[PDB]
Amino acid sequence: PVLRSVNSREPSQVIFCNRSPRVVLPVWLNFDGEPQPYPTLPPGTGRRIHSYRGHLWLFRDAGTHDGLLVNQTELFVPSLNVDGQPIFANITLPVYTLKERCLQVVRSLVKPENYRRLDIVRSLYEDLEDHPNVQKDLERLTQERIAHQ
Amino acid sequence: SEQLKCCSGILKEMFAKKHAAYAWPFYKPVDVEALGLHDYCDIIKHPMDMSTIKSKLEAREYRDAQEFGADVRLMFSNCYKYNPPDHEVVAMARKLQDVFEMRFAKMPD
Amino acid sequence: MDVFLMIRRHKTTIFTDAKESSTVFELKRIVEGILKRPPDEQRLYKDDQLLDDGKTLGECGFTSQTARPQAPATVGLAFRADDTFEALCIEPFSSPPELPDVMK
Amino acid sequence: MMYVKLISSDGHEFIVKREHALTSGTIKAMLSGPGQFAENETNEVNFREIPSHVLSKVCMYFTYKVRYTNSSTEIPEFPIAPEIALELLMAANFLDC
Repeated sequence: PVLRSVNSREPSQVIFCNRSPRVVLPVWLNFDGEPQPYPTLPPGTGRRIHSYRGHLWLFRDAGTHDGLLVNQTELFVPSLNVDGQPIFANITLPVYTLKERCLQVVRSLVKPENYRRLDIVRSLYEDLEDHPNVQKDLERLTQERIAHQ
Repeated sequence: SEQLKCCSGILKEMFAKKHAAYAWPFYKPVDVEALGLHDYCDIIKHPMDMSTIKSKLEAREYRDAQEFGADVRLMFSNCYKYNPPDHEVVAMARKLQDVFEMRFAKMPD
Repeated sequence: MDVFLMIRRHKTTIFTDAKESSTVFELKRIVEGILKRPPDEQRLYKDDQLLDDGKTLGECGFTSQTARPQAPATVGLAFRADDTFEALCIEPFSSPPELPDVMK
Repeated sequence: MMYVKLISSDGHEFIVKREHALTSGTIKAMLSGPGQFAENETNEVNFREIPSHVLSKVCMYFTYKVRYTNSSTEIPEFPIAPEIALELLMAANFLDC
């Protein structure tokens, strides 16, 4: 695909900072662009990570696969270290829409087997069931990258 | 003394741009956190990292060229000890050691 | 930073932000803006305790910590009519239903 | 800053900075008034459906969203008690926000 890591084989020292209240799963997109999980950061914590130039990164709630921002954006790709200075990846909550935020919370109180039993519009059962999905987000993001002329 | 100025020549060589495709894991100390290695410092009792050797060299800290060679080999040895033989960084260590051994062999005395 | 507030009288409720260093009078001057009443004819309370017109919002106990966008602090409001301030009445919001059984 | 009045089902009035209320796709339409001609602009929107306890929590969202969207400060969690969750979802759904 378009959305994959380039096998540059050129190291870059990065810092992952989890400035979210969530447990963060960093997700590496391998050379074929298939998402590979890496070890989670607890909220607040930061950690160095040895990565390489042109390696595509993405960060999700480890528990729920909610999307998170890195440097106020969707994806993270380190440049080359300028004079061996580390690249910084600041991970934060996005401003979710109130609708999505509500969905997050209700998913957290209700087993999928019981979405149907909730006293609410038939449309919302479909939204609830539409769990945060890395794969799906990749397709939306890949169409966004082809629509940049 | 004239040897430790050759020793410096060898380390210079190893840092050179041509070697970099295989030399690069060894340039700076092993960052155990960055690499996610919980056991490295337990298994490797005395690490060494080419930059530390440059450090020890410029402070005239090696009594002779034998002692310099020992750290270079230690650095590689540590790599060989920590990793399985089929590992990629082992391949790279070997190639860099090829450079070192050849130049270290041809020093005069 | 700024403090984020709900200013509440009877069944009206105003969402407005302000500075920690900004004062109570300056806050009455916002309410004037909205509801068209002079700061003279306004009293502001934290909880059930009247606020000095000169005291800063920070001094009154409104911090960035206590008065967040997502969780704004409540200022009480009273109005004079007929040459006396009314008692400070704030209508409570509706109650939510008991949590569903699937929600437990 | 202009303002708007938002009236709940139980006749609570919530006055919020106009720009904040625009956060709602639904309210953007109602205040912008009908059509191409943006004549017929009112300051007020009634909600037959949404009770005070939901609409207040909605308005808190507007504040939060405006404050924090495009912000370079650290973003906090928008909190939702279990009791509001359902109603608030329906609300959020209806308001397109």
